[PDB]
Amino acid sequence: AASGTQNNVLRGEPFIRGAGFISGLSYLELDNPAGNKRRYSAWAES
Amino acid sequence: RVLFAKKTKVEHRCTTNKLSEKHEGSFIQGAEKSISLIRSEYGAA
Repeated sequence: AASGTQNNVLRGEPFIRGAGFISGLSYLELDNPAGNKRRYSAWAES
Repeated sequence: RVLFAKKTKVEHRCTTNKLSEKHEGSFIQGAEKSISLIRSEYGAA
């Protein structure tokens, strides 16, 4: 008899306060923990 | 046997026991962080 249990839960809540570009950094957190350099520069310009 | 009378008795018994336990595992952990500041908005890259 063999039994295996797998359980992994990872949740992120980015806060990017760039009015329209604020949602980009929040949506990019899905599977991408590191922030995009180009997206970060765009948010800084915003 | 003495002489008619004959007697013979044979006995045999063996035992064996073995135990083998092996456990090997490794755990590693490493954390790295950074902090910086920059004193236009283009330089934020």
